[PDB]
Amino acid sequence: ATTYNAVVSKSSSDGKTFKTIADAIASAPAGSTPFVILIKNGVYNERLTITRNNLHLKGESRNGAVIAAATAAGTLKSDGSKWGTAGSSTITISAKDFSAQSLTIRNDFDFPANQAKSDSDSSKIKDTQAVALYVTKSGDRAYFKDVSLVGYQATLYVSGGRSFFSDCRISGTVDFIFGDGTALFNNCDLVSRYRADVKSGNVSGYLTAPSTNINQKYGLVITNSRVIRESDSVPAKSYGLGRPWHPTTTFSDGRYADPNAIGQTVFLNTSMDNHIYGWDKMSGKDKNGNTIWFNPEDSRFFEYKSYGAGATVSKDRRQLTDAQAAEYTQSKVLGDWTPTLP
Ligand SMILES: COC(=O)[C@H]1O[C@H](O[C@@H]2[C@H](O)[C@@H](O)[C@@H](O[C@@H]3[C@H](O)[C@@H](O)[C@@H](O[C@@H]4[C@H](O)[C@@H](O)[C@@H](O[C@@H]5[C@H](O)[C@@H](O)[C@@H](O[C@@H]6[C@H](O)[C@@H](O)[C@@H](O)O[C@@H]6C(=O)OC)O[C@@H]5C(=O)O)O[C@@H]4C(=O)O)O[C@@H]3C(=O)O)O[C@@H]2C(=O)OC)[C@H](O)[C@@H](O)[C@H]1O
Repeated sequence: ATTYNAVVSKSSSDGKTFKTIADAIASAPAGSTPFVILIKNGVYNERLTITRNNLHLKGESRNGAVIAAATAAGTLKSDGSKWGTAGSSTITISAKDFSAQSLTIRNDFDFPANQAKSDSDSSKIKDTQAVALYVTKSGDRAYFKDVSLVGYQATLYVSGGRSFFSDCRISGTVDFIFGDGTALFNNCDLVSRYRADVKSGNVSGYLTAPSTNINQKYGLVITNSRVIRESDSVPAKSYGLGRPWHPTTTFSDGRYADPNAIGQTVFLNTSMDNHIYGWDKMSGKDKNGNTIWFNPEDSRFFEYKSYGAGATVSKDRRQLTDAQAAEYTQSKVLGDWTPTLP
């Protein structure tokens, strides 16, 4: 038995429906009782920020129910300032017990068109991160089932508490799943995209850029999933599994790369095509303003029973034992939270 508190549709022939998702969300009474919104097929050009606990979105179909907006970090606001990476997100989750089911969320920033622009073109953006979905420090217990997340650089920003992604598609290029959250992915397709702007022999992207605090047990955990190339034009050995993001952070002694953001990405029972070469390093700025490199061997980067052509086993690709693998069950990663849909 499932009932909807509000319905969103493109048609006036439907009847008692909201025209925009933002209006339906805003109509929810203040509080924390479950509020469930059905979103009928259509492309909704909207940016959403969710601040109400226990809010749930259900699309008519993943293929047909789309929430989309185009915003890069370097896109300018009215006051002439940049949106920034966090500010670029199509959907921002800043509440507890959110779920989305059977819908697509896109950042439509046209990265390839941007890169094709002439270097002297003043409209050419340098800050090319364009987030589709952002779970903030305030977000905990966010559940995404049968969802597709679309972007290029920085598609999915997972911060804060626990998020669970199931039966999902996530596409991107550079650092397309990133942040310090506990994010568990199960039965997802992680799609590495073609880079027209990258020379043969150079890196096209990185699936993950975790910034997990060293004291946090779990970061990005990918299980029973598929790491796939968007097309046959995506070269062999063009994508890294992850690189360590140490975010620029304000400390008492200045603003610099966080030394304690020692990210975790663990792949378990996941297929990988041969676009995967292994792990990689990442640079930041230190407390003195010098370039500092953070290395994968110093980070929490592990695999367990990877398969497919990209699943090579070497000293540069650390493997979990059976006993270690048992620490990455849904129960252990998510703790007392069982993700449920209304
Ligand atoms: C806690 O106190 C309050 O309550 C506070 O709330 C308000 O403020 C908000 C927010 O709550 C607060 O945390 C904050 O702060 C800073 C920024 O303003 C904010 O945008 C955000 O920054 C992130 C990120 O944390 C930061 O490290 C930086 O990251 C860049 C880059 O954007 C990012 O994509 C990545 O890039 C890598 C790589 O470095 C790069 O070379 C290339 O290769 O791309 C890579 C990539 O794609 O990876 C994904 O890392 C970069 C880096 O490490 O430098 O910028 C990010 C961003 O722009 O979003 O958090 C910042 C911080 O705290 O350090 O302020 C916010 C705000 O003011 O709103 C706009 C209230 O305003 C305030 O009054 C108070 O109440």
